[PDB]
Amino acid sequence: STSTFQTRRRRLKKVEEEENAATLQLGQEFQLKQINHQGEEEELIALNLSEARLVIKEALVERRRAFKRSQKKTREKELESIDVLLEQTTGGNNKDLKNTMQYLTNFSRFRDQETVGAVIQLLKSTGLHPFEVAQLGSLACDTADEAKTLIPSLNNKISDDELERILKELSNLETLY
Amino acid sequence: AGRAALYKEVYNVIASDGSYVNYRHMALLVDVMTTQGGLTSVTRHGFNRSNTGALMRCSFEETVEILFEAGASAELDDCRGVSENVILGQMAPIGTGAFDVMIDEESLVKYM
Amino acid sequence: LRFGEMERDCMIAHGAASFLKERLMEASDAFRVHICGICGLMTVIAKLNHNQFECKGCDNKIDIYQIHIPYAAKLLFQELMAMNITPRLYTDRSRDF
Amino acid sequence: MFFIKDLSLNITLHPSFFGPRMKQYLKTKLLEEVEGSCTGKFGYILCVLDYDNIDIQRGRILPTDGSAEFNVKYRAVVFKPFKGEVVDGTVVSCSQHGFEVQVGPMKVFVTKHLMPQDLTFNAGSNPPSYQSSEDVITIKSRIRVKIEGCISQVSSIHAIGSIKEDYLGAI
Amino acid sequence: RLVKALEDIMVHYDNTTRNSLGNVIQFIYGEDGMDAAHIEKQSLDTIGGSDAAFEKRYRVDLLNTDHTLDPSLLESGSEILGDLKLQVLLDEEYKQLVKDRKFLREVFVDGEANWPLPVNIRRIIQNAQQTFHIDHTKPSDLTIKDIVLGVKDLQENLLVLRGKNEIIQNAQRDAVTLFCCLLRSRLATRRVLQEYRLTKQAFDWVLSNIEAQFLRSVVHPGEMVGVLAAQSIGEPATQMTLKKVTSGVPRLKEILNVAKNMKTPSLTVY
Amino acid sequence: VGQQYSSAPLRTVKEVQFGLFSPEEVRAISVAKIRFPETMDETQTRAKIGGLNDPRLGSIDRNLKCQTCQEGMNECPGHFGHIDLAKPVFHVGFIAKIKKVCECVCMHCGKLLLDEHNELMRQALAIKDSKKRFAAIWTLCKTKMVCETDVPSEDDPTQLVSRGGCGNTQPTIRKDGLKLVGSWKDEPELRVLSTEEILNIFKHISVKDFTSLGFNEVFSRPEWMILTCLPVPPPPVRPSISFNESQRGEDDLTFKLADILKANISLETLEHNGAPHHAIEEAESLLQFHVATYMDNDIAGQPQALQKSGRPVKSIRARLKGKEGRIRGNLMGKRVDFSARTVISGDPNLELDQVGVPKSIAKTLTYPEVVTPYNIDRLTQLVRNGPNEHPGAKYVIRDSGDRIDLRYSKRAGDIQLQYGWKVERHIMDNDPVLFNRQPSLHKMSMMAHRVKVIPYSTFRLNLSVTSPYNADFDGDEMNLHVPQSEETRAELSQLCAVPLQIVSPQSNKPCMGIVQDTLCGIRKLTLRDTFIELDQVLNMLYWVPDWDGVI
Amino acid sequence: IFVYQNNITPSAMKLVPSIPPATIETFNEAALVVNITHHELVPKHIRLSSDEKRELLKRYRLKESQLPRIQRADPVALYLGLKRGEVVKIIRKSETSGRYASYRICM
Amino acid sequence: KAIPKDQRATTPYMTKYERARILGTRALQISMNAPVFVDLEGETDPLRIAMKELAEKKIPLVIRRYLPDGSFEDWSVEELIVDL
DNA sequence: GTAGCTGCTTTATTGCAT
RNA sequence: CGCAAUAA
DNA sequence: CAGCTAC
Ligand SMILES: [Mg+2]
Ligand SMILES: [Zn+2]
Ligand SMILES: [Zn+2]
Ligand SMILES: [Zn+2]
Repeated sequence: STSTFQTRRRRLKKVEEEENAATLQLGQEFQLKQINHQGEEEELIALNLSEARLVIKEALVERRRAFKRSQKKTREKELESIDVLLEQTTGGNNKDLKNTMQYLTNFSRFRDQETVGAVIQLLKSTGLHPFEVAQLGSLACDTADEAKTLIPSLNNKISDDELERILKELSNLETLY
Repeated sequence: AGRAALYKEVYNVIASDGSYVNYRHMALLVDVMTTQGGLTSVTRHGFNRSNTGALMRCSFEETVEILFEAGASAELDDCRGVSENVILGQMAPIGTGAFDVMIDEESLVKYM
Repeated sequence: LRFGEMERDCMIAHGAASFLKERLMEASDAFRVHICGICGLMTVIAKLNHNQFECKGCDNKIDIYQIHIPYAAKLLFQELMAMNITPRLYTDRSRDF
Repeated sequence: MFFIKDLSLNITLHPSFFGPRMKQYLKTKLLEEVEGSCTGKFGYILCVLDYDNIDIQRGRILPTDGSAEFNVKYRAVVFKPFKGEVVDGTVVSCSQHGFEVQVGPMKVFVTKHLMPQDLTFNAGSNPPSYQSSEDVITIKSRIRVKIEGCISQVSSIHAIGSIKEDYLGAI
Repeated sequence: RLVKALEDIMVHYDNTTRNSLGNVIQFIYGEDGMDAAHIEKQSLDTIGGSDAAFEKRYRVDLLNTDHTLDPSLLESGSEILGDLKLQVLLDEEYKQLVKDRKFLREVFVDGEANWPLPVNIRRIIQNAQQTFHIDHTKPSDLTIKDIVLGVKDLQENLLVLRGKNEIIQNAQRDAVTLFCCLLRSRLATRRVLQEYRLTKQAFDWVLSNIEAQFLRSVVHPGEMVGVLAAQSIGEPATQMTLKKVTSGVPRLKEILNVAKNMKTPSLTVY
Repeated sequence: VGQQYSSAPLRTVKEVQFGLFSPEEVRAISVAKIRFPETMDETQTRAKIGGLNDPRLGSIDRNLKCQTCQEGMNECPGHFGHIDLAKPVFHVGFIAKIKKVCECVCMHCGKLLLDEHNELMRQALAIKDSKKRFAAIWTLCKTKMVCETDVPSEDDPTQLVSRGGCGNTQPTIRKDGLKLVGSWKDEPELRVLSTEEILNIFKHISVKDFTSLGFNEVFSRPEWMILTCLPVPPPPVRPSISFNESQRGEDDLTFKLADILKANISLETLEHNGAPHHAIEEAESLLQFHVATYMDNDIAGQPQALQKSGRPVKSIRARLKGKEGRIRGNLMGKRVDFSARTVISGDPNLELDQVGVPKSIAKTLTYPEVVTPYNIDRLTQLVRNGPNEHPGAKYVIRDSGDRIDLRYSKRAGDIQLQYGWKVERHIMDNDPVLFNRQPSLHKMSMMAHRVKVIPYSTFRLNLSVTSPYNADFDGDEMNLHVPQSEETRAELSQLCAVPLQIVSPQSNKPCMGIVQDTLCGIRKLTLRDTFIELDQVLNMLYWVPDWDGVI
Repeated sequence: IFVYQNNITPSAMKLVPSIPPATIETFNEAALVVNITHHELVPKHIRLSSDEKRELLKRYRLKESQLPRIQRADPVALYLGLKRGEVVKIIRKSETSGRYASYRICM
Repeated sequence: KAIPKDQRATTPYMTKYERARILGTRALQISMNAPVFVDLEGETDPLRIAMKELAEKKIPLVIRRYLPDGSFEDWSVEELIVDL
């Protein structure tokens, strides 16, 4: 198993375990208020597809680098470029991350660490409890309704027109393929 | 001044016999009894009823009774006591185990 | 042979920690039991084969530690339980100090 | 939806590996156990970010046999679905009871009952399928579902999703 | 009983004596922080003896032809006589050796001068003696300033409690104090040069050892004193096979119990 | 040490939380209902009935089963069960307190008889100490027997302020056997306080009132001192003793429960059947008995409830009672392995720290050494050497937690050792050992000696090391303990080695010295009058091992 | 302070703690014929400021309890008139090293 | 908390237990085929080796001195003076 | 002023009986 | 299991 | 049978 910087004290009675509903009722282990290694308080880290593909790709690569500093002593085109970085710095028995990079690489809504840069700076100016932010990002939407429905937590956190503009700005930055 | 006498006596006792004991000991004991407040008998009536752990006081005279009212008063034991670990099978925080040991990765490379 | 109290005392005086613990354990009882990380108990229906761990009533399969203590210990406890007293076993202190 | 949670892990190392390239074997094994894991409270553990700055701190020695216990503090990326969570993925298998769509490392399944009625299960189809008046759903066909419920099993989380509400079909 | 009564009492790394509650029982184990095994009966000469004889022995007068160190002892003998800046230390010293006299006679009302004390300063010298084949004839080579100062230094190092603040450092002085007297007793200018002729070398050696040997005689945080001391008493308690006052085994019992009506009551009024 | 790899993590106990069982937790935990009294015999058919004994609990007959939990016998700790009493019964040991509590709270309502309104009471509610608080509390409100509704506040004795109601009088309670009775006071009105009644009054006691009176909201609720559900310890706490096959062996406790059970069933079959009302309370007092005894059988109200044979019956309390019992008996001091004992006899030929161990024993005791390229040879020799020649060994254990028995294994003269393998070998000369002579009342009672294998059956220790053991040879014996882990011996050899104990930290003086012969002789050898000539002064020099070779 | 001769009334005394801040003590005449402090056996003690005390404490990494105590009615205790909290430093002689610093909080 | 490698008060020398233990601990590991940090000049005994590793202060271990309050200090075999 | 309570040195060795 | 011995 | 707390 594995632990987490968050020593919740067990008082014999193991009962209060809510339920998970996209009513921003994420299991305690994901409050918009979690603890950083430095013992610091840090906002929940919601990662939206494609913005994830980069986080992985990058760290997954840079690993390959320090995995060799110790050796002296295009859509379907990235499918192949990833199978590489994988069968080099992964385990291979981690068949998931293989599947995750597939899905992640495929349904990605971007490409640039710049595009995904402004994407973030954009959504990041609402006050939306990180899980929303991520959703509005990795989900293709048209009306403010498609959103307010597939992302029910919203509802009263923005005037349709706004979430509309923001929804438009997305159908743009949204790099081609 | 009480201590003084308590010690004075304990001393004169081991002394009338000829035998020699070094202050420190009788002193320590004479103290253990003295600190707390007044006189604390080295008996189930005295010391073995003070705020020490439960399991400890448990291994001496009142045992079961002591235990019974341990869970009765939801007591908590530090397992700081000698006896404590002994009962548990762990290294007691005593001499050899009054501290920890660690492989310091660093020095473990500076050495080669 | 027996390593009764008298003998213990001596070792505790010597400071021979490990050794003492070793006489008490390896050369005697020494048993490995499981616990509900929550209600400090023996319950844990451990199947050390399929890994499954449960402890329903507390309902788990997640927070479970295994500990090494004397068989005369598991016993001391079970006996207290049969007399209806909860001897909780916690793998980490909280009360601090 | 996908998160980056800060975890730790206590691995016991045998005195054997108390070499110079220890810091390494610690890491190395961390990954052998973490990456690819799965818990109901952390969900799917996918990747350890920032390889070079993993904290090992001073590990202590377990009295009775050298074995040192280090508390590897770290950070990685994960994803564990939720109920009422909407995500889309590639369909995989399909049957008279529904079809299963693969959202990431996970797999969500849809019941013949959780979809619309004007969608029937085509039997004599190859490969198997479901058909609407204007639609056709099978294998590589991309859907977008609503995760109704989750069930954390072994080392793999599963869920059931519906495509009955609005805006939840093919694409 | 004494066992279970003091099991958990051990010396902590701070040099304090406590139990399973951290309850201080003795801030410095044995009011001195020394390991029993490193102690031998020494004698504080600076205490017993006539007022006359005392002065004789430890008094140094660089302003007198009959009370000055005869130049046959110190090498810089004659060139010292009269030296007023030196007689300031010689009087600064002799004044101390007397605060000592009064001090000891204020703790040991008795007059008993033989007590258990770490570091055998007695032998430590004897060794130095025949280790440098020093002859009771030739002159020294120690400035009066050499001696009196190196002594004042020796002290500074006999660290029992280490601490970095006031309170603590204060304890240091406390915990040591007595040993010192003994030290200043066996290391007075006269004694050093007249009684045991020491070269500058011999001295620097004796000094060094007194230290390093002292620092060994400290207690080791980890010593389960309680149990130790516990046994140390109930040991010669078994060897008891038995002025007409309740004494011996029953007596001890009577005590450890905190019993009301003790067989013998007595009460000595002076 | 318990065999079988456990994937679960591994920690050491840090805290011990003492509490009382909730009549529901008991259920939660329980894996067996336990309704039948009988041991089993599914119609004499040897096995077990879902009644008592493995109605799922642990098992016997060397059979894995244990509700799939497998493991069988060694490895499967106990599996608790329970049993539903008909009516509430006290707790033989808590009776003392359940009483003292009622005198502090009122029946009918359930609140204290002393509010922060009374001042002597406040001071009590201030004394932080779960025991001393509940000590003073009781001392105070055991007097007032009127659960008042109004009292003169912290203002004027002219303005009687209000609080909880019901001022009903409270009976002074007294103990009788296993029940509480109290008079309500023209003239007395004595009545028996029914457990069902007390139980309730307690349940309705304030949550913050619990607290004030040395109790805990989560671990020890007063309302728990009264037993509803009964935890039924599994086999290994009350093991059988089956003689071969068709013979019994049931433990003492296993009967007490059996009793408790029977006595219980009788009650229920009277409450849902011919219930002569108070001819039933005449049988409810029986359950309060057995379940009293099952835990404690050394009360004041004599009736010992002897098992048919006038034999007492060991209550659980009796199993823990000091000396010879679990705590002081099996935990504070156990019997050990790797230990020997014989007759000690002096010998002026072994340096202080040595200790002669008879070859007989060097072959009995062993030391587990780990195959290392530093001795991969020395061991293969011992291993093949067999366990009969002296320098040998008797066991080789491989990584695969399996032991080869060097004296039968059709491979004795074989075996290629594997780096990491453990080869238990014979004690050889110079293995540190803890050698001592009881009664051990000195730190010096036990010490570490260098082992020296020697013929003839006796521990042959040096003389000078004799007075610290308080020993002599008028037929005295001694104990010898063989260390086991590398780090172990290290502790003996570095802190326990005889050469160390030489100066006693209880008299700041040596505790060993020269005695007897060597003493009496070192005097005659001294004397001005004593002279020795060449031949001798030569042999004598030779005897001193460290002779510089300079006549 | 109030030096009663043979006694005070159980009615009287019941008004000593009724006017705080200010506090009052009662001493028997005969009980003060000789000073106990003067006794060969008794070492002089001393009070501590809420500074010196809060110091001592922090300097030994101690909690309040862990400290050795002296009875509220202890002979010496009243001589200096302590308070459930104040600390006394006892400096006495020692056959192991001249002096020895020891403290006693008051209960 | 912890405590800075500076400001520590504990004895600069190794307790007889620390040493006694250190050796044991190391020996134990040595005996378990751990890495050897000195030239086993013929030496084939662990606790023998340890005494050697420890005399060239080439032991990679750290003693964690705890205090009656919980706070602790950290010393390395290297640092600690081995007088005894 | 009367009543109720808990402990008794350490190991070991043997006979015993139901 | 309880008794009785007996060693030092 | 104390020696001492509890009633
Ligand atoms: Mg004898
Ligand atoms: Zn549980
Ligand atoms: Zn089982
Ligand atoms: Zn009421």
